[PDB]
Amino acid sequence: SMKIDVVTIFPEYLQPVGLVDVAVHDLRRWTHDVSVDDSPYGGGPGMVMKPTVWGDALDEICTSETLLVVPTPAGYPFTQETAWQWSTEDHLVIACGRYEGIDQRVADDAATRMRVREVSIGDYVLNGGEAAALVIIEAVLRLVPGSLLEGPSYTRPPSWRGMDVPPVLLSGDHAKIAAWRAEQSRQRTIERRPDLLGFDSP
Amino acid sequence: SMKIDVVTIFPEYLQPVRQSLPGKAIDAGLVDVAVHDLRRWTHDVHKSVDDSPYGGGPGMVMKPTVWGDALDEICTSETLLVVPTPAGYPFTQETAWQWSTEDHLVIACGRYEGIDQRVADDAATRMRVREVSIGDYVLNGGEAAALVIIEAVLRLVPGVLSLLEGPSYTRPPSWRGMDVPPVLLSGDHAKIAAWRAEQSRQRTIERRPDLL
Ligand SMILES: CC(C)N1CCN(Cc2ccc(Cn3ccc4ccc(-c5n[nH]c(N)c5C#N)cc43)cc2)CC1
Ligand SMILES: CC(C)N1CCN(Cc2ccc(Cn3ccc4ccc(-c5n[nH]c(N)c5C#N)cc43)cc2)CC1
Repeated sequence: SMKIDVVTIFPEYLQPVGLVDVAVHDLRRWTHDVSVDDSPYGGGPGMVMKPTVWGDALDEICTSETLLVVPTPAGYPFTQETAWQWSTEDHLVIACGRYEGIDQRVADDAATRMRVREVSIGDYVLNGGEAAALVIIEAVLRLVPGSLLEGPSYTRPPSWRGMDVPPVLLSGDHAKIAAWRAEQSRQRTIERRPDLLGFDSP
Repeated sequence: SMKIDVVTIFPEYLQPVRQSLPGKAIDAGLVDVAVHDLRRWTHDVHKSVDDSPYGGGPGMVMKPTVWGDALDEICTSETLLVVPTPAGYPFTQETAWQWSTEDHLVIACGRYEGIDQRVADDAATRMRVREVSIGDYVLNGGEAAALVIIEAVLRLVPGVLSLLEGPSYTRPPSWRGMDVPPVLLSGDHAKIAAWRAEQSRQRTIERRPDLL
């Protein structure tokens, strides 16, 4: 059983969402002035989300048992191992940042009370944490109770536009099929992800 | 000026993209994102998009005939066809930069075990095709990957949307017993830059030693 709370200033973005429930919260619900961001101390372009409103939101939503997940391009990598680890958690809270990110003290303060994980879903830049939250939720939820790249897959018809399904796949020879699929997998891995086999990246 | 077509059996999943597009960019004709239900191209009354895998095994494979028709209609020779797949080449910021100058992206979202390989192979004989993965985790299908790709690419298109960055701070200067690092308030901007560089170095070593 898992509860996931997502906190964001763009709740509309999270709409692509019995053993698990997901709730989306508008961060602005915790403001009292009639501004969630300001210029960074030390200078630089763009804006930083103030810790104040985040603190109030997380105070209400989180407990000491919560795993606080904070997407950030500067995070530890989020991988399938991470997804397995998080799949048995009772409560994930995903704090989605915007602008140039969230004041570091939010994560620091939270860590005095609960476990906090700053993670990145990949080596590219997004405009905010929301798309990352969707990826994280999908990867985690498909593992909730109740190495090499996959090779190519085929289905009917056996000939299409003059392109044949590899004849071994029609042979019914399980061992030959297993061996061919292993070869395709190791072949694809060397070409596309040599790092997975401990080789230099292109 | 970019057109993105997305093909998926879950068009409602692509709602956030439409949500994040500024009216100014659309009205300026800088971007157009269209989402297409793959079932529009099915052949049968049951609107079938999947079938059992040759060679056996669990799961299902998306049908080449349906996908072939969809891509035939939507793609041209100038299209960059993007196919998310857990077996893809890595999608990185370099990829996003390259794709940000394209006239036409088509993103083919798979489900189940993926798409019959002949779809991409056939397409590759008359347009540029890119099978890519957005990270080392497993999703249910290509839609969440498409959301990530679209955002990373479009934010590099003017006015449409190394080391790790260290921590950032803003007001108030003191909060829950934690002061902003005094160096940031020092007015010594060479020192501030050096402090930020060291923070970046330390964070990269701790979180991403692979980048070093
Ligand atoms: C890699 C560094 C060297 N460069 C790049 C980052 N630059 C700063 C910068 C630029 C934009 C944003 C937008 N933003 C706001 C909140 C937020 C949360 C997650 C993500 C996010 N992006 N990519 C991922 N894999 C993410 C995850 N998970 C992005 C977010 C935040 C921060 C600085 C330079
Ligand atoms: C990774 C393999 C070694 N093992 C794992 C589990 N099985 C493979 C398997 C499992 C689920 C799916 C679901 N699926 C259908 C279409 C599709 C497109 C993209 C993605 C996707 N997942 N992760 C990414 N970074 C992606 C991207 N981009 C996933 C997709 C497709 C394939 C078998 C083996």
